[PDB]
Amino acid sequence: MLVFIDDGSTNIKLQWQESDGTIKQHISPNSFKREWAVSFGDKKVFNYTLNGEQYSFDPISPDAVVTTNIAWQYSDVNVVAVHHALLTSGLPVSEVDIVCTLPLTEYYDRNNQPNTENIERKKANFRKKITLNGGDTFTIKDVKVMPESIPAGYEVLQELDELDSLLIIDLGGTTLDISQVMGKLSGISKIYGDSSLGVSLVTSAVKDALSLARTKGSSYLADDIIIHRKDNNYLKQRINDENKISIVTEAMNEALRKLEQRVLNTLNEFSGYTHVMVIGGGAELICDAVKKHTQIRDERFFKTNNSQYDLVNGMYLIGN
Amino acid sequence: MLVFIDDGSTNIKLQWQESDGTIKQHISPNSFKREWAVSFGDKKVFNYTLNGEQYSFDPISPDAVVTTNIAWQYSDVNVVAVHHALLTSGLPVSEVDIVCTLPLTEYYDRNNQPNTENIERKKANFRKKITLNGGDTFTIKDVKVMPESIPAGYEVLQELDELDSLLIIDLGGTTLDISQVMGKLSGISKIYGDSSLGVSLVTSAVKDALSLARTKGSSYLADDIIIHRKDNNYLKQRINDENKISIVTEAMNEALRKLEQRVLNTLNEFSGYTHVMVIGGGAELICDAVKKHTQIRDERFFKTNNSQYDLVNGMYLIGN
Amino acid sequence: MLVFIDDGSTNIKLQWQESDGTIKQHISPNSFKREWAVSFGDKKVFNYTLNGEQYSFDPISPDAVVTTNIAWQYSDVNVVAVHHALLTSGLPVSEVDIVCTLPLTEYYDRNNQPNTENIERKKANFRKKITLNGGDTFTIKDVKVMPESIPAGYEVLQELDELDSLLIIDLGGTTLDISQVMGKLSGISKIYGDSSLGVSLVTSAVKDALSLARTKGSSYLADDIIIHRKDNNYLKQRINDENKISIVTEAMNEALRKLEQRVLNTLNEFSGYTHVMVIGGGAELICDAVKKHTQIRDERFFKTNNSQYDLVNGMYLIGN
Ligand SMILES: Nc1ncnc2c1ncn2[C@@H]1O[C@H](COP(=O)(O)OP(=O)(O)NP(=O)(O)O)[C@@H](O)[C@H]1O
Ligand SMILES: Nc1ncnc2c1ncn2[C@@H]1O[C@H](COP(=O)(O)OP(=O)(O)NP(=O)(O)O)[C@@H](O)[C@H]1O
Ligand SMILES: Nc1ncnc2c1ncn2[C@@H]1O[C@H](COP(=O)(O)OP(=O)(O)NP(=O)(O)O)[C@@H](O)[C@H]1O
Ligand SMILES: [Mg+2]
Ligand SMILES: [Mg+2]
Ligand SMILES: [Mg+2]
Repeated sequence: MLVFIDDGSTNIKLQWQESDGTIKQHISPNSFKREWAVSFGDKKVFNYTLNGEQYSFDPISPDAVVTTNIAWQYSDVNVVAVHHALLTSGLPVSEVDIVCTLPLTEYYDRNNQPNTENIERKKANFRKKITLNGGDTFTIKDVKVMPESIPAGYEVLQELDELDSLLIIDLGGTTLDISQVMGKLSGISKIYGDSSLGVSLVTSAVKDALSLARTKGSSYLADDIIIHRKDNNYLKQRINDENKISIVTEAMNEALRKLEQRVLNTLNEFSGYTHVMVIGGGAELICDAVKKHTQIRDERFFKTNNSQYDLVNGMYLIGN
Repeated sequence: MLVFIDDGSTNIKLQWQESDGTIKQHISPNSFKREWAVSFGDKKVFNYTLNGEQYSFDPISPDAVVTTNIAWQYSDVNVVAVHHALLTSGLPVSEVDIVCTLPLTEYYDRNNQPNTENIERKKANFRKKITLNGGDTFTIKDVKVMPESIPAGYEVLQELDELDSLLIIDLGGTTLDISQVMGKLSGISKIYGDSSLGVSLVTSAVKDALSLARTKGSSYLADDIIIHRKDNNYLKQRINDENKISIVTEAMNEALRKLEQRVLNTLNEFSGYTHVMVIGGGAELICDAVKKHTQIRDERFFKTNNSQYDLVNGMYLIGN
Repeated sequence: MLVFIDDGSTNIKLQWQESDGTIKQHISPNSFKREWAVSFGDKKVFNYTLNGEQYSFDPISPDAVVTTNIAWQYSDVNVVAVHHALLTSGLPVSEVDIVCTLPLTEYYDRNNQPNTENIERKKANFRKKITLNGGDTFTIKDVKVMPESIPAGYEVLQELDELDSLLIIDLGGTTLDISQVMGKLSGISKIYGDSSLGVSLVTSAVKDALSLARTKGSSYLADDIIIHRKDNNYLKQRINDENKISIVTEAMNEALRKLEQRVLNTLNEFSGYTHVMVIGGGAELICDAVKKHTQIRDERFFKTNNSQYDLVNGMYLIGN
């Protein structure tokens, strides 16, 4: 079994092919607290131990570990998150080989050549031993690494002359990863990583607002509100203090404007790209402003209906 | 192995003969940035170090080194460019002897005798030591120099009486090299070099227009647009701002007219030539206006289908 | 009040005259993070808001905004930086008229005539409204623009015949600005701007080394190490990992050699200058190599003891 694991700070995305050749996808939010959870009734809890420390998957706790940083790539929580994603995917527990991911600036030196040091640090992290309480964990056999952003442009780069270049803008929870890549993947003009520019800018602001509105929860719940920002009834069902909905929506709106302006300023630093692609969960939030800011003709702008999965799908199309 | 290397500012042209006596040609655009490039996927990158400075072949970057000047003949970038051309030719890495080129006014004193000082400066440049990242470079053994322009007239000069004289007009990226040479190469009436009159006049203008049209790229991409100027669909695929194609084409057209007028005025300064030849990548742009301006009878006008290679082919026919 | 503001990417330099006619100078490093700072004890913090975004002056944070680019000339951060310089100058908050600066290639078209479009874009940037937290900002009334490099040669150009020409080499954090100007400022032979050739080449390399040496800081701290490169005790007090001082000094030394070679190659493109001047913070790093490379006689080489202020002083001597 070979499983493609785009292991992002916010969500693990999995893609893999079944025995009968059908392709499956699974997403798994990285919300874990440093304590075992308690099972009541029909609730199956996932309690893990790694290096003498206990964790549980907990989607609602305000004490869920905040994972919005570079260190997380090689962290213990990462290993828990990836095992948990495997254990909730529907695949039978087993040995597996995996292809995981690194941020551009971790995967590449300033010359756009692999940073074998960091690439190996990544592979070694998945050697850490982990226990699931009252159950068996998958065993992680062979580990290979790919860069983030770039693999998502695979299909599009195929029908692109080697003179054209595609700007792939990957906005995740922690990091803005930008790459400019020549047609047929014949070259890489430029990479760029900003690990202080993520949707967490918004997540963090929404989380604080929710707490003020007496809806104290995890980063995940805050993201859940960002995802449903356009649904006033959803907002009204989730947010406890009915009198403070505008505090959440406006806090969200201001951080979104900040997100936008910061992202657009970053684009000003690229030039000569003929095509523009926007991928990641953040794509939904910035795609209009990007298309507009780049004056790229409609046909040269690329945005899928499942932006969060663009990367892991590309990893699959390439490496499976 | 003896390789003929017309090492121009814009493109290295190579010609050499295989073991089984077949003649090969290779061209290699001189687009390099002072930074290593990043390999993603199946992209083989060429990262070099010369005198503690790093370079990569980069065809698209707007920061590619602009090489349109005389200094480049003896520069470090030249050495990188020549090694890169060798490494992309398909010849197995090795020792080689090479015959390279100098512009007329560098190769010759005012008396049309070799400028041994400059000729030696040229040979010594190729002694500079260079490293390819994760690979071996060719070793450059014996270096001999020839002048530009003149060698291209070799075949034609053969069937020409010693009384006739051939005007060889070499228009490159940086330099207009003109020579008037007597039949059987029995003499040189006159040389002329203008290093401020090149196709870069047009390249530069196209590059600026492309940037305004949000297609920020290298001089090479700009040349690529000049090469495909007659192909409206190519223009439409490459130029991002569909609303500003005329800005590129008109900027190109005006600089072309300037190129023409400047070249024609230069011709007025030669006299008594019985035959006219036009060589170089620039030949395509000026040949009609030349033929017309010189009132030379059709049979005495010389223009090949591969004008960019006329010189290196002549170097080969002469010295191989 | 009329204040001269050479607003560079790295440092704002201010010069202005007091009521009693005495001339004052102030420098202000452009180190700002996109977050308000926290005041503890006797620390006065400067927290600003511009267009719904928050900033603070922060000299040490590794997350200080990196401002080494052309866009910064018309950016929001620029406006914050200039207001902050005013607020730390010692001038009482007020209305002021200011004379600011543009890089040569922004201030001038290819013909060496004002680029009124860019010049107006510059003036309009300072119309952006900004708030200081718990305090009043200066109001910026009338704005006029001058080019960089040139104004610094004012005094020297005065005692220079109109036949002599002065090469003014302005090396800043982002840009190498070179101008060749005829005596009595009677003409401008040539301008040149390279916004990829700045001391940031070195700053960036020192910053990375400092991080490896567990002294993670801002670009400003890195510059602070470059300024004190000759002081081994300063280096030892600032750099935390005592075992890795050579990594910083050697990384600095290699980038300096790169800086030098790149600057010298640029000079090869000017000719006919009778006098050479070197200004800017970068002057300290390149002046020896310049003087040597240009073979200019000692008396015709110009270098002040306060190279960083040459330009703003010249703006003052001219326009006050
Ligand atoms: N449909 C949606 N609409 C709006 N926002 C969304 C949507 N789906 C996900 N997001 C946001 O996008 C973020 C997750 O993006 P994702 O691309 O999965 O990050 P990641 O890859 O896990 N993190 P990183 O390590 O930075 O790449 C969350 O913070 C969500 O708030
Ligand atoms: N088929 C073509 N049609 C029109 N222009 C062309 C064509 N091929 C090349 N060119 C132009 O010709 C230039 C390259 O000419 P080339 O003769 O290879 O220069 P070079 O020898 O490298 N430079 P120099 O050092 O001045 O001799 C480029 O700037 C192209 O824009
Ligand atoms: N005494 C010194 N010795 C060596 N380097 C210095 C010294 N003072 C300043 N510098 C360097 O010079 C740079 C600042 O130069 P400065 O001329 O103030 O740039 P700027 O005008 O703000 N930027 P630009 O927009 O490119 O003109 C810093 O990066 C410092 O590292
Ligand atoms: Mg991601
Ligand atoms: Mg040539
Ligand atoms: Mg400056």
